[PDB]
Amino acid sequence: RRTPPLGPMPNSDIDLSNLERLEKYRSFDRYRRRAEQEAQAPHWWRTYREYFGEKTDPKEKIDIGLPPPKVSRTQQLLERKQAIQELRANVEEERAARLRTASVPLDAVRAEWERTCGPYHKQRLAEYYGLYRDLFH
Amino acid sequence: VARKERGWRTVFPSREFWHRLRVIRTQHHVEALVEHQNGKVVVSASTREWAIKKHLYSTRNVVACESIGRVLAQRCLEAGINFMVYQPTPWEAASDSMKRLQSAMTEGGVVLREPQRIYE
Amino acid sequence: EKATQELIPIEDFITPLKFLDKARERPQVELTFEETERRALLLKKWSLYKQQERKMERDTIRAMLEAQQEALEELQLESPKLHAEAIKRDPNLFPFEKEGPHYTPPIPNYQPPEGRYNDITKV
Amino acid sequence: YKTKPTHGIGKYKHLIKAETDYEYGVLNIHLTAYDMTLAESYAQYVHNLCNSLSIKVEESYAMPTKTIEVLQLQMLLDSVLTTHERVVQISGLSATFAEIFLEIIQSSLPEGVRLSVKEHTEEDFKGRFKARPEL
Amino acid sequence: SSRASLTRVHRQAYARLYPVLLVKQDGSTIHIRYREPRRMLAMPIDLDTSPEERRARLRK
Amino acid sequence: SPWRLLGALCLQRPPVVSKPLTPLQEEMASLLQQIEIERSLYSDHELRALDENQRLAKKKADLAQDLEDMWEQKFLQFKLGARITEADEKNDRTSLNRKLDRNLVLLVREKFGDQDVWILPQAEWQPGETLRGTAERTLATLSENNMEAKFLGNAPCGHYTFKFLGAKVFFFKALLLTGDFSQAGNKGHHVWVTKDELGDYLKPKYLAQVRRFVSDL
RNA sequence: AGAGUGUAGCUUAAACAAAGCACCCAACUUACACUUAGGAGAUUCAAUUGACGCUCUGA
Repeated sequence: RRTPPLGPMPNSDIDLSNLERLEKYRSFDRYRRRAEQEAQAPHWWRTYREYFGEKTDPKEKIDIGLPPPKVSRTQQLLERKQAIQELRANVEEERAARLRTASVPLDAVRAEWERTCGPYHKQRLAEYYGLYRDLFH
Repeated sequence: VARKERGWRTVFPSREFWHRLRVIRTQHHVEALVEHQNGKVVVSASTREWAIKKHLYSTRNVVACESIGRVLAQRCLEAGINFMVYQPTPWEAASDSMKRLQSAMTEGGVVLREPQRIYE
Repeated sequence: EKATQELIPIEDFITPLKFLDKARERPQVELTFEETERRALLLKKWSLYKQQERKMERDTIRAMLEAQQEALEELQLESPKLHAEAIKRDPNLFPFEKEGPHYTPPIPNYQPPEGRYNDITKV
Repeated sequence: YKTKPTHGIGKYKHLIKAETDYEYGVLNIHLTAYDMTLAESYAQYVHNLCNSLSIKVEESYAMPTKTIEVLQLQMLLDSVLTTHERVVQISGLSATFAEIFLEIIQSSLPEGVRLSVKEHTEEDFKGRFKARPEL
Repeated sequence: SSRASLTRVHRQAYARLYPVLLVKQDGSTIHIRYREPRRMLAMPIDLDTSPEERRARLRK
Repeated sequence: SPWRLLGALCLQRPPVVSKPLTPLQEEMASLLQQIEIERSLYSDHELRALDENQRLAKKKADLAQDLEDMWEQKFLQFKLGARITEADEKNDRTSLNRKLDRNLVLLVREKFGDQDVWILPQAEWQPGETLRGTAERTLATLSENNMEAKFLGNAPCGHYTFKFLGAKVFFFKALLLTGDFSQAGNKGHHVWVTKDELGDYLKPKYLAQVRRFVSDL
């Protein structure tokens, strides 16, 4: 006996009438990337995710907090381009990179990180440790 | 004492861990993610960030790799993650970039070997 | 007939027996820092040059292709048989023979000395 | 399982290979030149641009090289030279596309080269094996 | 054009191959890398069917 | 609906001499020569040279140089061919000698009742004939000398129209294998020319489409 | 002269930013391919609205 498939079966978008024209997986890493994105995509058949995943609600997570500042993205990217092109125009960074001896100030990196986008990483860490679900339900 | 998912011996990623390191280097940038077996990230690092990119010449060289390694080790031993696991391919492990990356991490104070589960 | 015919060895993929002598070896002059820097800069500049070359090649070939296809579709719309006639192949266009350019053009009146040639090959 | 809609989800053999005009048979391309390195570089460029154009390429191989001795008899003088031969096999090139293909090849052709393009014949394939005299 | 000419010798354990000129029967000149530092080789001619022409070119 | 259909041939003469390399190209060529002599292995020349130098060193306590000197003197004696011809570039614009490094194409002096135009040769097509037929008809008509223009394709390469009533010319491509410049006195001023001064010469916008179509290289 | 359009070649990507893919040089490979180590790239100007570039439609 047979039954129709509920959802669109995999490997159905490809055409097999034409096979040699098609591009092939020439790298395990390409295949792996495809596989990971497929796995993170949802599916109609039963899968590992709907057994061993927390089953977060589909609705939004309410947070009436401090919104971001209104930063002028145009001049922000302009200053960033000025900075990167000045760095590229600098002269010693070439030898530094091509001899593998350079470094970076950890303190400055930490300060700029916690100023710019630290809070998002800290929110991620908090929701991992379970502070939010336990405090604010 | 926790249980780690023992099994999957047939498939390449061995999920018998608690905190895994996944490194993705593209032809434009390089990122390193420390996540749980749940597939959910616990901490991240990426050359895409302006704080790290302003100080650097190229986002893809061995210098960038080892710098991301050092920064990620800093973040890890800040977040208490002193032990973690890494499943590289043969060439990915033989590469000098990832070798120097894991060396930087070890000297930063994080070992890429996870303790053996206890239960008697 | 059913025997697996052997293939004539290629003398380019066979290092002469008289290439392994240790008497040939030359002293290797260690390279200078500035010279190696020059080499690397040269390599990256030439890589940029070659990618620009292939960029303009892509542009040229794409323009030629799209123009040819415009002409083809116009001819198809106008004459519904001459486009098929053009799509037809032709055997005289398959066998071609051509030479490469020369360091200098041929001399008008130049005769070489009197000599002969003889080919030498092995099985 | 067969009865259920999940049947046939794992099969791959139909994906992988099993083992008139505007349809050009297998064509061969000979490249004869005195410079083995020039010949190899030109063949490599051809193979790379073919892969870029997504045109099929069966195989590329070297024909047996040959050395010729030239001697001038004014007094007796001698000299020798070598000649190397590369070969490529292609197929599936469209009619109008072959025009620009060959044109770009001729244009980028460097000095010290002689290129022939013909239909693949059993003669070429049998000219590679040792000329066994026993037969 | 001619762009893929200048290249690295795609081979290991290669002897000295120095640049040298090669002249064909028409006087056309090309480059070839050759063992010893020559400056030019030249291609001669041997045989045509004309007997009187052969004799004339032998005289002259 | 007064229509008219024309076929035309465009022969592209390839250059016989290599294009003069860029200074970067020549510098990297010298660098490649350096790397090649550095990585290279011994040859018979180096063998005999070093061995006979050591023989002389031994005999002092107890030729290759001559050959290379003779070769240098023979090279200095011999004279090479000409690359560029300053005179022929001006007074012999209708010649091959002016430019041997880049590809060439011709142009004919054509006249029409509505507008006199400097354009590429063409001819009128009739039903019992192929466009390639018209192409070889045009070349056999306008050649007037010993030269063969071999084709390289059957597909159409250019399409260009103009109204007064309607005329539509289709361009095919071809290869130039042989060519001379006999019958120098001609009504149609045939002149082998390159894309740069071709564009400088001729006006039309269909012709500008020809410009962008033809490969510069 | 009028209509449409407009992120590096592709992508209805756009906060924590210009991301991923495509591509190029070198090495191994007969070559390709994989792989390693390196290389360049952009949302035209003023506030989604206008004005600089592109195609099409007429002479």
